[PDB]
Amino acid sequence: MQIFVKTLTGKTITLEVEPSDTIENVKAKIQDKEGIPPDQQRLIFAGKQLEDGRTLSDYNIQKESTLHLVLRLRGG
Amino acid sequence: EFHMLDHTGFAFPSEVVNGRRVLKTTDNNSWVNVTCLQLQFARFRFKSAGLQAMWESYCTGDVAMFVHWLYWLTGVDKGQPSDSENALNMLSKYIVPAGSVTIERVTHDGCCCSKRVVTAPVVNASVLKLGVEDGLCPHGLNYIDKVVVVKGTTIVVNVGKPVVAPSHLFLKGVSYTTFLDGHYTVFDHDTGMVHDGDVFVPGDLNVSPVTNVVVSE
Ligand SMILES: [Zn+2]
Repeated sequence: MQIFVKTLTGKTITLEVEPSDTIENVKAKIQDKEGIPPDQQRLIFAGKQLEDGRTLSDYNIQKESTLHLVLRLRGG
Repeated sequence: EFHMLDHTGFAFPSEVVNGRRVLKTTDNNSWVNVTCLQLQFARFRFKSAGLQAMWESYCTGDVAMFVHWLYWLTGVDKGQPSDSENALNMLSKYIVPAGSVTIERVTHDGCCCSKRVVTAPVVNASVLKLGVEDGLCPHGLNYIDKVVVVKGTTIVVNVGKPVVAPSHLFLKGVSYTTFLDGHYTVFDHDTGMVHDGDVFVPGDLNVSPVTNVVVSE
């Protein structure tokens, strides 16, 4: 199915995913399209940060869902 | 296994500044300092008695075990800089919920509209009263997501880059984590002063790039 990701520049990309795809797998797909390394990605859906090891189905992410990408900050 | 591990390396020199436990800026630990500051500003407690004891110890100046646990939970190595908003999101499920936020998802003309109540200690939403744009509706217009109700104490974490804005445009809060690039600090609303490591310097919210806010009804 198709979901939508709001990128760092505010533009919307389409991902091809299944309900059983892991957040790691979704991050790998954003990496292919945006060049953002998975360990630098934070994905927000319905005010929640999505966790690695869980799947899109666990958060009830259905087709035409929009995820929010937020780049990891390095604060020292 | 966390309890087996040496914590002595994480015993960062700390102080009390305006009644708040704060760490001396060393070993790229500003992310630890502002994470822990917002936990105090929000007055959050942990579900686990073992975690809550580690937290109480941190606040009374025995910091090593709770600081180590933060590094350990987040997968960060001593001396590496990191992300307070990530740390706070990973901390959320360990914290006893003490409030709620209602998020309105609407179009300017009202083509499509909804409200949902979120009851997590850490909620990811715009730190601006006016909200952020977030995805297209079936009818074919872009949705605005904004916080419109605050019950108890939640930490709102911005969905986006640090936000620079005239202070009146931010959600009303007691404390504002700011990021300069990087280096984290906390704007104290009450005093209008800034927690920067273990010192209290003057600051201006209007030029502070805000990443998260403690909101309280
Ligand atoms: Zn619509």
